[PDB]
Amino acid sequence: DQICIGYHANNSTEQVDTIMEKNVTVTHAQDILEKKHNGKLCDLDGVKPLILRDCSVAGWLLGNPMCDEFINVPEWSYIVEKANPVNDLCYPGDFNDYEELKHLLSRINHFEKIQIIPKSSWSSHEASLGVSSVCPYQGKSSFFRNVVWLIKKNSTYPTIKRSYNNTNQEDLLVLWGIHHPNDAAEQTKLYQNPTTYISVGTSTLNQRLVPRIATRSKVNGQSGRMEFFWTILKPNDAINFESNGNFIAPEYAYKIVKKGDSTIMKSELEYGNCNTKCQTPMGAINSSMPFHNIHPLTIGECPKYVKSNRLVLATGLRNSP
Amino acid sequence: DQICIGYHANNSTEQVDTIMEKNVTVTHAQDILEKKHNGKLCDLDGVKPLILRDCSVAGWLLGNPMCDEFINVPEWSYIVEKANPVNDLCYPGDFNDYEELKHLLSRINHFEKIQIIPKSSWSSHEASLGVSSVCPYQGKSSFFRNVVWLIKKNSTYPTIKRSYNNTNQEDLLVLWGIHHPNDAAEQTKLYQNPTTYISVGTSTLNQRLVPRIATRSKVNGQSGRMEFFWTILKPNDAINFESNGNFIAPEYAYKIVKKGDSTIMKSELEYGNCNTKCQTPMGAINSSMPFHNIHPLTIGECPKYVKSNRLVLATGLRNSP
Amino acid sequence: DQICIGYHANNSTEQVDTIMEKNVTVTHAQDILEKKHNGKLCDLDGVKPLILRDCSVAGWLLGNPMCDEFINVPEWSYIVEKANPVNDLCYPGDFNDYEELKHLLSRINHFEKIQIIPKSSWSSHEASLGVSSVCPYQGKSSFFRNVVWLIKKNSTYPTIKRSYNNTNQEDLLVLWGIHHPNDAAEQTKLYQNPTTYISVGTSTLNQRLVPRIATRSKVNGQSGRMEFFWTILKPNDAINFESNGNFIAPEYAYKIVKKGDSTIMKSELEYGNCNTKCQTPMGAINSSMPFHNIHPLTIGECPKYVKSNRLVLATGLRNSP
Amino acid sequence: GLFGAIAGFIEGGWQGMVDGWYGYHHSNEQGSGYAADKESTQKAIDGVTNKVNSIIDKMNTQFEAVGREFNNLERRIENLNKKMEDGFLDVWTYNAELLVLMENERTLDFHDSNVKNLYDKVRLQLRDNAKELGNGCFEFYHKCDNECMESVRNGTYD
Amino acid sequence: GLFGAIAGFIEGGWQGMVDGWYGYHHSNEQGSGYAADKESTQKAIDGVTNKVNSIIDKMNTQFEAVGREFNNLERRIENLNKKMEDGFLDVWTYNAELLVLMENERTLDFHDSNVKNLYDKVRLQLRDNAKELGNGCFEFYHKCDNECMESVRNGTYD
Amino acid sequence: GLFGAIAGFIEGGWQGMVDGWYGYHHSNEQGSGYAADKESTQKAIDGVTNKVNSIIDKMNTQFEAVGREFNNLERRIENLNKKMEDGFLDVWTYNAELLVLMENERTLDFHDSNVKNLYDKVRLQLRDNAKELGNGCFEFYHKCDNECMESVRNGTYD
Ligand SMILES: *[C@@H]1O[C@H](CO)[C@@H](O)[C@H](O)[C@H]1NC(C)=O
Ligand SMILES: *[C@@H]1O[C@H](CO)[C@@H](O)[C@H](O)[C@H]1NC(C)=O
Ligand SMILES: *[C@@H]1O[C@H](CO)[C@@H](O)[C@H](O)[C@H]1NC(C)=O
Ligand SMILES: *[C@@H]1O[C@H](CO)[C@@H](O)[C@H](O)[C@H]1NC(C)=O
Ligand SMILES: *[C@@H]1O[C@H](CO)[C@@H](O)[C@H](O)[C@H]1NC(C)=O
Ligand SMILES: *[C@@H]1O[C@H](CO)[C@@H](O)[C@H](O)[C@H]1NC(C)=O
Repeated sequence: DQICIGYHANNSTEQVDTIMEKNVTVTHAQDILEKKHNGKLCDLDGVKPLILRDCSVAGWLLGNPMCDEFINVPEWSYIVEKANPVNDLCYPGDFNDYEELKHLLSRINHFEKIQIIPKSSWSSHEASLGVSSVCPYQGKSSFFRNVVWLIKKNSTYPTIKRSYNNTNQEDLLVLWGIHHPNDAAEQTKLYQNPTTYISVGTSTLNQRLVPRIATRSKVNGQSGRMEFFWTILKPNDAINFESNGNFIAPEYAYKIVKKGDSTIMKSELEYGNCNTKCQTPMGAINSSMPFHNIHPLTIGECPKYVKSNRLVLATGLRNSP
Repeated sequence: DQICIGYHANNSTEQVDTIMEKNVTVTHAQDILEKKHNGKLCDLDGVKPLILRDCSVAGWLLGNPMCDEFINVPEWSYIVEKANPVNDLCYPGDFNDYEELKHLLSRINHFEKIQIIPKSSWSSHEASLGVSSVCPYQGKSSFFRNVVWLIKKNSTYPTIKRSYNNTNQEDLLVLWGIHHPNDAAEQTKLYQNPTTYISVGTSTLNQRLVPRIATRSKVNGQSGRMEFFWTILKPNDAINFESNGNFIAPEYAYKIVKKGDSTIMKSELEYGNCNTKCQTPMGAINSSMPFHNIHPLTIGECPKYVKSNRLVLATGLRNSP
Repeated sequence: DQICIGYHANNSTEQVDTIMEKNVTVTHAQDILEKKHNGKLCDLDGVKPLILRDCSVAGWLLGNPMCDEFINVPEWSYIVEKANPVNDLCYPGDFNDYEELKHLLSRINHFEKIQIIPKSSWSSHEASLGVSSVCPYQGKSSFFRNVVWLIKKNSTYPTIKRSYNNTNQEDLLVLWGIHHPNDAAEQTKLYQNPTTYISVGTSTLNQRLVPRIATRSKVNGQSGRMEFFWTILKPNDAINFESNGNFIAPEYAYKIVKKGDSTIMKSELEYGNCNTKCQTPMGAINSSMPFHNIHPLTIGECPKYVKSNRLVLATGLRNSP
Repeated sequence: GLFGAIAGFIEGGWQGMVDGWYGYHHSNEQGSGYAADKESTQKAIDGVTNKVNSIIDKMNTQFEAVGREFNNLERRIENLNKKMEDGFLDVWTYNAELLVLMENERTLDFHDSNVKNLYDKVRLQLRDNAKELGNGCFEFYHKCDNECMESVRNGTYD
Repeated sequence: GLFGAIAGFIEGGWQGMVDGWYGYHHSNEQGSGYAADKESTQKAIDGVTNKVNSIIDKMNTQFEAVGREFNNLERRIENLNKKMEDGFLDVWTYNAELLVLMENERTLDFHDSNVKNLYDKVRLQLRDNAKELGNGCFEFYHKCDNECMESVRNGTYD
Repeated sequence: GLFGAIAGFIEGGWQGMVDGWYGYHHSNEQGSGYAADKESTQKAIDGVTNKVNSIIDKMNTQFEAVGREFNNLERRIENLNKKMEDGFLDVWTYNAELLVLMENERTLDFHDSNVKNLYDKVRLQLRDNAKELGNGCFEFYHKCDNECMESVRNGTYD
C-alpha cells in the first residue's frame, strides 16, 4: 500500500519561453498578443470615416473640382488619405502652414460649409473668368470651388475692401490665396496694376502678401503659382481683406461644429463596409488581447502595440512526455 | 519537552501588493511616495521667487505701466506666472520669438536694468507724445516704460541714426518695436512719411522692418498694432538703429548679471511667506521620500515624480491573524 | 565511511552585485561592458572619413579658399567637424537653413562637383573682380571658389536671366548668395542700381531676395554681409536665376552620387591611420561586448551605449574563503 | 526546477489526473486512483489569475503613437519625432517581452513549490509509519484502506 | 509562500516574540518562552536594508520635466513635447510600480526561506533525538532543561 | 541563500573539485576524493548560457543617439532633443543595471537550488542506511567501498 504526490500532465503542445530555457511545453498557457486583423477600413462605433480616395486634404478643403465627392461631408470618425494623392492642388503651388492645419483636423470631426462672400457679390471685378485648363471640370476650364480667382473688369482693378464678421457661435476656418504670375505681361493682362498686395486683418493677424513675379519651371503646363493661406476666425471677430489684384478670394468657409478625437491615417485601402471598435491603417482589430502587433497608429478601444512576434504566458505547469 | 521554530507577528495593519496577491498584511513596511505638500509658493533655499501676479513676462520686460511692482526686481530663484495674465501688452500686438525669449529666462536669475538711450536724447523728434489711453497710468494716457514711442517734431521725421555700444562685461537684452498704423492718414499724422523702415544691425543681426498698414479689428479699442523684437547684444558689440518713423525705441535695457537654474512656473497661487527645498506649482514639498506624486514640474532638491497613488515596500513578513 | 555533497571554490576574486548584497565574490563571471577605446579616428570598414580639420561644412561646400584640401573629396564613411572651426564663412554672413542642410549630409556619402555656370560665361558683367581681402588665397584678395561675386561692367548692371537644366540622373545641390552692402554708396559702387532683387525659380521654389542695406558692426573688418541659400534641384528640373545686382552666382554645384548611412561627428581629433568597425567621437571600439560606455554618438557595428561604470553578470557560484 | 519536485524527484506528470493541478495517487487491496488536492489547486489558480491580471493592468498605460506630419524643410524635427516614437515602442516591447520571460519562470517555479509543499505536508504526517520511496511515493508499513487513504488526503492521520 | 514555512507548515506568527523576526519557543518543566535568533534576524535586516537602498538609488536618475512654451502655430511640436514628457513619466511610473510589486514578492519569500533554513538547522541537529511534530515543533525523547534548550539555540547538541 | 545549501548547511566550497560545479567527496578505507556530478553541472551550464544569451538579445534593440544640430533661435527644440536623447539613455541604463542586479541574484540562488536538489537526491537513496551529519555529509552504517560509493553517485543503491 502506497500513496504518491504528483501533478497534472495532458496532451498540450503549447510552449512558453523563460530566461534560462526556450520552448518549455506547458499544460496550459495564455496568448496575449493579437496577430490578426480583417484587412479593411471600417466604421468606428457606427461612425463612417472620411475616405478621401484620390484627393488630398488641400484638394478637399480648397474644393479641387476633381474632389466633388466631398462638396458636403457628414461627421466622420477619422479621415483616410493616400500616401500620394493625385488630386491635390490642380493649379500648382504651396499651401501655407499645411501641416499645422492638418494638425487642427486631427482634433475635428465635423465641418459645415457656409458661404461668406458670394460670388455674385463682386460688382467692380470679374469673378467668372478666373479659371484654368489645369483644373478641369467636365472637359471645361474650372477652378477650386471655394475660392474665387478675381480678374479685372473693363480693364480696371479697383482696390478691394471687403470684410466678414463671424455671427456663428462656432470657430470658422477661412481660406484665401494669392497668384504669382511668371512675368510683367501676365500681371498687366490679369490685374492691370504692376505692383500689388493682399492685406488680411483679424484681431490677431497682421498680414500683407506681395506677389513674387519670376520665371520658373512649368508644372502641369503652368508657370504661375498659387499660394494659399488660412486662419481660424474666432466667433465675433472680423476678417478684413484689402487688395488691388492677385487676390484669390473666399467664397465658402468651414464652420467647425464638432471637436472629436480623430486622426488622418495614411492608407491605400478603400472602404470595407464593416464596423469596428479599433482601426489600424492596414485593417481593423476585434479582440480582447492586451497587446497587438499590427501597426502603431490606431484609433478606438485598442490593445497596446508591441513589436513582438510572440507573447505567451504560462499558466499551467511543465508538461511531461 | 518541546522546542519550536517560529516568526514574529504584531498588530500591524500595513498592507503591500505583490504580482500574485494584493493587500498582504505585513509586520513592517516602508512607504516611499510623498503624497503631501503645503499648498503655498515659498522661497527656494532662502531666495524668493519673482511672482508676476497679473503681469506676463512681456508686460514685465517691456514695462507695462500696470506692472510697476517690477520696475526693479531682486535676484530670484524661479519666476511664477499665471495661466492668463491680464496685464500683458496693453497696446495690442505680438512679441516676436516670445517663447525663445521665455526659454532664455529659464536659465537667468537676475537682471539689472540700465538706460541705453536717454529719452531726453532726442532733439529732432517728439518723445513725450507717444502715449495711449489703452496703456493708462494713474488715470492718464501712458506707455511701456522701457521703450519710447517717437513721434514727429514740427511736422518732420528726420532719418534716425542711433547706435549703442556694450561697455558692460555682461550680455545685454535689448528690446525695440515697430508700430503698424491702420490707414494712410495715421501714418501721415504720426510719422509724416508714407513709406518707412526700421533697420537694426549687430555683428550677427541684419534686420529691416517695414510697417504693415492695413485695416483690422479693434482690440481694447485699438486698430493699430505693436510688434516687439529683441536681441542679445554681446559684450563689446554695437546695435545700430536707423529709422524714419514707426520706430518704438530702446530707453532701458537689461543686463544679464546672473545665470542660474530657474523655471517659469505656471501657477495661480500667490506668495506664501515660507521657505522650502522643493517647489511645485501647487505647493512646496518637505520630505525624505524617494518619490512624490504632486506635479511633474518641480525645482530644487526634489523626489522623483511618479503617477502612482501608492508605493509601499514590504520590509517585514506576512502578518498573521 | 562518508560521502558528502559539495560545490566548487577557486581563487577567483571577481565580484558581482545583487539587490540585497553588493560585492559578492563569485567563482566565475562575465563582464559585458566595454570600457576601452583606441582614442583615434579610423576608417569605417576600409572607408576613410571626411576630416574637415579647421573647415566647417559651410566653408567646405561654398569653397572657402582656406579649404582647398577639399576641392575634390572621395566617398566618405562619416564626416568629422571640430566644435568651432576657424575657417568658416571668411566673408561674414549667414547660411540659410544650414542645419537642415547638415541634416541632408548625414544621409550622403559622396558628392561629385560639376560646373553649372562657367565663370567665363558672363559677357555683360565683371566676374573676376568680386574678391575680398577677408578671404585671402596666397596673400591676395580671393573668394568662395564655388560662387561668383558678380560686379558691374563699364558702369552697368543689365538684368541677368540665366537658367540651368539638370541633365544628370542624380539630385544636384545648388548654392547661391546675396550681398547686403552697408550703405547707399556701396550699392552704387558695386551694382550701380539702387534697388535690386535676386529671383530664383524651380518647380517647387518661388524665391525673391532683396538686399537689406543697413549700417552694422564690422566682423573681420567687414560691414557687408553675405547670405547663402540652397536648394536640391531634382533631375530634369531647371533653376531660373534673374537679378540686377547683389547676385552671388553658382559656378560649381554638387552631384549627389551616393546615399549612405553617415553622420557629422563633432571631434577635435585628427586622422589616426587605423581601421575599425565602430567609431565614437573620442576613439574607435573593437569588442564583442554587448554594451559600452564610451560615448552615445557612434557609427558602425556598435555595442549599445549605457551610462554605467560597471556591468558584470554572475555565471558561477558564491566563492568561499 | 528550483524546488526539485516537478521533473526532479517526481519524474513526470499524471495524464490520469484530469481533476486538478496537484493531487495524490493511491494504491491498495481495494484498488487505486487519483484525487486532486483542491485547496492547493485553487490557491494556485488564484495566484496565476491575479498575476495575469496584474501583468495586463500594469501595461494599460503604454505609449500611443500619434500621426504627425512635416514639410520638406522640417527634416530634423520629423526625424526627432520618428526616433522618439520608435524609442518608446522599443522600451515597451522590451518591457513586455521581459516581464513575460521573467514571470513565466516565476510561474513554473511556483507550481514546483506547490508540489513540494504538498509532498512535505504528507511526509510530515506519515513520519515513521511509511517508507519514503524517493520518487514522490510513500509505502505504508501497516495496511491502509480507502478511509486511511482519505485520512492522509484531508490531513488527519495515525 | 515558496518555502512552505510561513503560513504553511508553521501556521501563524508569534505576538510574544517582540525580540526579533525569527526565533524559538521552548517549553519544559522549568517553564517556557521565546528567544529571537539574532544571527538570522540581523542577516535579514541587512538584506532588506540594502534592497531598499538599491531600489532608491537605481531610481535617482529618473526623467525630470522641463517647462517649455509654444505659440499658436507650433501645435505639432507642442504635442510632440507633451507626448514625450508623458511618455517618460509613464515609463518611470511603470518601472517603479513593477519593481515594488516584484520585490515585495521577493521579500516575503526571503522571510519564508529564512524561517525554513532556521527550521532545518534545528532539524539537522536533533535528528533521532526528537519527534518532528509537523508544525514547527520538535518533541524531545529525553528531558531537555534550559541549558539543553540553550544548546539547540546556539548550535551545539547531544 | 534561498535554498540554504551554499554557505548555509554546507559551510564552504571545495578547491579540490576542479572537475565541475557540484559533486561529491567520498572517504573510506581505500582512500578519498572528489567527483563532479556532470548531469547537474551541464544542466547548470546550459541555463546560465541561455540566460546570458537572453539578456544580450533582449538588449540588442536599445535607443541609438543621432547627431542633430540647431541654430541660436531654436533653443526650445534643441533642449527637447537633448532631454529626449538623455531620457532614453537613462531608461536603458536603468533597464540594464537592474536586469543584471535581479538576474545575478537569480543565478546565485539557482546554484544553491542545484546543490540542494543534488543533496536531496542522495539523501532519498541513503534513507536509513546512513547518518545524516548536518553538514552535507552522510556517514554510512555498513562499510562502503569505491563501487558502493560509485553506486550512490550514479543513482543506484542498496
Ligand atoms: C487532447 O488532445 C487530443 C488530440 O489532440 C484531443 O483529441 C483531445 O480532445 C485533447 N483534449 C483532451 C481532453 O484530451
Ligand atoms: C523554439 O521553437 C520554435 C518553433 O515555433 C522554433 O522556431 C525556434 O527555433 C525554437 N527555438 C529554440 C532556441 O529552440
Ligand atoms: C500595536 O497596536 C496597538 C493598538 O493599535 C497599540 O496600542 C500599540 O502601541 C501598537 N504597538 C505595540 C507595541 O503594541
Ligand atoms: C485592497 O485594499 C484597498 C483598501 O485600501 C481596497 O480599496 C482595494 O479595493 C483592495 N484591493 C483588492 C483587489 O482587494
Ligand atoms: C588561480 O590563482 C592563482 C594565483 O592568482 C594562479 O596562479 C592560478 O593560475 C589561478 N588559476 C588556477 C588554475 O589556480
Ligand atoms: C564594493 O567594492 C568596491 C571595490 O571595487 C568598492 O569601491 C565599493 O565601495 C564596495 N561597495 C560596497 C557598498 O561595499
